[PDB]
Amino acid sequence: PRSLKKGPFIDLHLLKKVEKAVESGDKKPLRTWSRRSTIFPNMIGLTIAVHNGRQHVPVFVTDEMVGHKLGEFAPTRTYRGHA
Amino acid sequence: GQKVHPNGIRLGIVKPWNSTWFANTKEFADNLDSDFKVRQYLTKELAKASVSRIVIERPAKSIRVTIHTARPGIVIGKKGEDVEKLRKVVADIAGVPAQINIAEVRKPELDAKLVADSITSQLERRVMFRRAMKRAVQNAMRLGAKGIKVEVSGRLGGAEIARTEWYREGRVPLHTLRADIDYNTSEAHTTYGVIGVKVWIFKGEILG
Amino acid sequence: NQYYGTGRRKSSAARVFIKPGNGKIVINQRSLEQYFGRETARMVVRQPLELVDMVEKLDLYITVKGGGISGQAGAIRHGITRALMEYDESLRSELRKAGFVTRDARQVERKKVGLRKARRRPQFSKR
Amino acid sequence: AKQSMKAREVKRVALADKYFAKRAELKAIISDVNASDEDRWNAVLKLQTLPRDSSPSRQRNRCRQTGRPHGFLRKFGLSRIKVREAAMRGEIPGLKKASW
Amino acid sequence: ARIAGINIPDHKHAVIALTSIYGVGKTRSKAILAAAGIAEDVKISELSEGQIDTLRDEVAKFVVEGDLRREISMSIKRLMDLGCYRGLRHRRGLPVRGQRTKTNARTRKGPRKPIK
Amino acid sequence: RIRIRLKAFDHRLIDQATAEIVETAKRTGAQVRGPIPLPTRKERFTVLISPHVNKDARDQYEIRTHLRLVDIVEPTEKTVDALMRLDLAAGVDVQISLG
Amino acid sequence: PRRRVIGQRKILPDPKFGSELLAKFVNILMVDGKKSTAESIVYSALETLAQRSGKSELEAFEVALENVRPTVEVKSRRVGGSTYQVPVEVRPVRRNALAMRWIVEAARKRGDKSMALRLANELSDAAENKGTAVKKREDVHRMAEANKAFA
RNA sequence: CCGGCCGGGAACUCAAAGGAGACUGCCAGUGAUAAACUGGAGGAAGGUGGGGAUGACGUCAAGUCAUCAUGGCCCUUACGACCAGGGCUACACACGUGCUACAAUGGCGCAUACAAAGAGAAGCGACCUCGCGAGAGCAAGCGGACCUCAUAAAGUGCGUCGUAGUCCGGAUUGGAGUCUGCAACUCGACUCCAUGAAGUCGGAAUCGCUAGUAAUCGUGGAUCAGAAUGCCACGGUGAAUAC
Ligand SMILES: [Mg+2]
Ligand SMILES: [Mg+2]
Ligand SMILES: [Mg+2]
Ligand SMILES: [Mg+2]
Ligand SMILES: [Mg+2]
Ligand SMILES: [Mg+2]
Ligand SMILES: [Mg+2]
Ligand SMILES: [Mg+2]
Ligand SMILES: [Mg+2]
Ligand SMILES: [Mg+2]
Ligand SMILES: [Mg+2]
Ligand SMILES: [Mg+2]
Ligand SMILES: [Mg+2]
Ligand SMILES: [Mg+2]
Ligand SMILES: [Mg+2]
Ligand SMILES: [Mg+2]
Ligand SMILES: [Mg+2]
Ligand SMILES: [Mg+2]
Ligand SMILES: [Mg+2]
Ligand SMILES: [Mg+2]
Ligand SMILES: [Mg+2]
Ligand SMILES: [Mg+2]
Ligand SMILES: [Mg+2]
Ligand SMILES: [Mg+2]
Repeated sequence: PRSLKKGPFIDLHLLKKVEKAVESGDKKPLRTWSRRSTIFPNMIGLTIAVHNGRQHVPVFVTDEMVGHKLGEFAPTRTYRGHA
Repeated sequence: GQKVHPNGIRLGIVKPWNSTWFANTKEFADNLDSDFKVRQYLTKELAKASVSRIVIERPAKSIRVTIHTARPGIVIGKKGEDVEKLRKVVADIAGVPAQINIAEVRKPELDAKLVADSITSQLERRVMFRRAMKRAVQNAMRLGAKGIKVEVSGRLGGAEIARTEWYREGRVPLHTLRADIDYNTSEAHTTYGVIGVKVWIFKGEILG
Repeated sequence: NQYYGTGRRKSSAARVFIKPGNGKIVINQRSLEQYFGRETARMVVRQPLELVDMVEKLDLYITVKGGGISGQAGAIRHGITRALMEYDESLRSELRKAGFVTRDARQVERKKVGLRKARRRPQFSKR
Repeated sequence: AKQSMKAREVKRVALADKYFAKRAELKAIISDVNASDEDRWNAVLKLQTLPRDSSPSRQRNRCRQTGRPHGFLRKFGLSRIKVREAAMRGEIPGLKKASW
Repeated sequence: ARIAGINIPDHKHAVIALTSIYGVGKTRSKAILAAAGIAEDVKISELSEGQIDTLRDEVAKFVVEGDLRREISMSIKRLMDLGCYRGLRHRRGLPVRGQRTKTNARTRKGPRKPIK
Repeated sequence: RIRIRLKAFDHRLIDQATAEIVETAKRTGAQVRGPIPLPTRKERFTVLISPHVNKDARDQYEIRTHLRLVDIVEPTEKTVDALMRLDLAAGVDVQISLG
Repeated sequence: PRRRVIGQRKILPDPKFGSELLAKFVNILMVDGKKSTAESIVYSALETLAQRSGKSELEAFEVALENVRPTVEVKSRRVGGSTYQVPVEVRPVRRNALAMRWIVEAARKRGDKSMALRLANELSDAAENKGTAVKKREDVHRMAEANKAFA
């Protein structure tokens, strides 16, 4: 995990996107390629469709997704089984 | 991949290094980059001149180059002209006050760099390859050579299957470490592919 | 007035001083029993001593460095025999038949390329 | 290697030499423990706007005569093949074959 | 010789026999007896009756046998139902900590299944 | 005391420079402390000699570095300055010092 | 080897008794290079080994070694149809080195709490003609007399 | 100041330049007056002293057009070029090479002896100060036989656990962390704490090794921001056996 004297990591653009989302008040799906940004508690109650290498898959952030990262809900491989 | 390069196993024994300079581990690679480019442009410029052994000896913030050659008469040009016209583009690459001196090489038939360049320029102009081998094998023995071996390698005569052929006269030891083995290699760029030349010349055994 | 010896082993080298006295023993400023914890290593420094009659004639003073338990103990042995001869020149014939005046020059063989050790080649399998 | 892999390398040395004292300042604002989180929130969002090729841990060592990204040696700058060729001629002072 | 809602063995020593509790190891049991004031090489049998009393007041502050089996089962089932990467690996029997699953995944998958 | 180190890759050209640097101030000065040798770094290497796939076929190289020491205890007026104008051969960096 | 012969190298006597063969049972007992923790099981062997016997410390071992010395062994010539197991008179050194190998072998295989207690339940019985090292002398001497036909 | 640190001393070790020595040369004996071989007086070394490098003519249309170079052909708003995320880390499964184990010749705790070879400037980073710890803070010392990396471990002294899936084994997952790094979800190493799998020496078959070898136990280095059970290098302990 990232150090705690450094603090959390987030992109500067997605922080401006979610702020502009809540201040305007939309439920539009925000598509962002920031799987490496940690979710902030203002992002709760929004649809933020984080990319998985192939497309954009939506994430509606509930409470328990704060200290996680956005890539954990956008699966990047695909697998059904061998036979 | 069977034979060692005969120069490298002789470098501490009877043969010198071409670059005798000091550095630390800081600036060793920057000097080594510096030494490669100044030999690279001196090859392209003096490819009509008979330069054989460029020696980069750089003591105390200046570079010195002894050009070993069969003729200074094109390497100097006019007396003090091409020694100076090449120097100002030698002090461009290195970054030190350059000094391109000259030591002349007599007897051009006894040089493995020049025999590599006197066979390749005949292979370049479509001669019969087996004649061009035999001039070098016979000319060294008149000039007092204890042994020669030449070899052309790869797509001889134009035919589709490549091969390799060689000749030998006198004696050329290789396992004797104290053998005065002159040895170098050239590159023939013909219309059907690449031909390679190797030449061994033995003079004697430099006693210790 | 003193007598000196030199001995060597694998990576060991000892400095043996000899004075006449009680038969007093000092090994790196320390006693015979304090230094060598191993009884076999306590023995092998006394191997020329039981060979000849000099367990009481001479004192022996040791400063050994480098090597190991049996390394330094074989370094001290070859040096005492060098000093048994540095005194007498007569005991050389019994010490030669003991094999004590010969430095056993078995040095450690280096690791080589394509090998896991000095001689252990890796596990070959044809398929 | 490719000409577009040597030229891709050169600007990574150029861009990282330009923004050296500016990327190093934003680390010491976070390497300071005894500073304010009204500054340690300003350093951590500012370093994303600096380019990715500005980081000194982004550029990769290559052989200086061919551009090979493996077999590297730092004392020569070259890969394993080109040190060997220049040794056997003699342009590397001291470098000969060893045996012990 | 009965500590913390289980039975702890009789003829084992002080710090060893406490490690039968789901929730202590060799280190945390040294924290029990150095705080309480008992030597560490006596058994749990022939401890006096004024000694087993206070020893659980050292144990009760830790999150132990029933209090610790539930929060691990609450932790893993919380990873299940969000849809995170970790819980996908907890509901598919494939390991979580980054390890290679091309070969040597023989703990989370069980021993070898033949092809049928 | 005045220190003079010499680092050189050649093993006889540094022996060729010590009867060059003593013979500059032996005339002018006295109590030259002497040509003290130091141990030798043997900086070794290993590469691969095949271009594609032969891991066991290799060459072991090395570069050895030679060290000496020339120590002048007290200079005269004419000791270091005659030594100062001189310049030694290639493959050597000298390190003159005081302290 | 096909060509030539080497003899022997010197084997250092001990600090303890002044024997060549005391160094030769610790070398068969030594595993993984440890002469320190092997020469001390041998020293803690002979203490309880002379105690039950009532003999000298070294002389009690030399009698337990006697009842396990092989005298006829079968080697393989294998020039006929199958392998012929041909019985041979044994040289006096292989009488001793095979015996010490069998006493070290049994003491690995017991279930006591020490090594020296697994060992002293074997060198006690090897002078008392029961155990496992005497089962190996008599299973070699069972194969050596069922092959007495061949010469 | 009980510590070569410090008068001083050039002995000894050690360092590294030059000379010395080993040649079946002197001894008997076998053999064709030969070449040679067997045993030996000597000697630090005996008969190729020990290790390395050194790979003849050619074989396999052996390997690499992706280190590089190059005949030919093919591509040219794309088979070229720049970017962000993803992938090279996937897993019903199959084989090759390793590390750790299955314990008492051992585990833990405590005291305590003994090395060699190496690297170091955008580098290694004493002591002091905190922190359960990896680390952090302040910050000397060294371009280095000066300074640091650096504490060798197996061993020995004492003490315990006494044959159980165990005070053996350490996988695996839960919650906390530290660090390098724009950035540790995919997909890093390390710390502390909780959990404590399989495993009790392995069918047929198969491999390495002739002496400082095997076995064993540590240690360095190169690639490198970080990331070695791999690769290369080093010493300590140190066998069995060859009719
Ligand atoms: Mg070769
Ligand atoms: Mg030869
Ligand atoms: Mg080893
Ligand atoms: Mg391999
Ligand atoms: Mg197989
Ligand atoms: Mg190109
Ligand atoms: Mg990199
Ligand atoms: Mg427990
Ligand atoms: Mg003799
Ligand atoms: Mg002899
Ligand atoms: Mg083919
Ligand atoms: Mg192929
Ligand atoms: Mg290809
Ligand atoms: Mg990319
Ligand atoms: Mg891969
Ligand atoms: Mg299999
Ligand atoms: Mg354990
Ligand atoms: Mg124990
Ligand atoms: Mg502390
Ligand atoms: Mg089980
Ligand atoms: Mg643990
Ligand atoms: Mg058992
Ligand atoms: Mg490293
Ligand atoms: Mg690293």
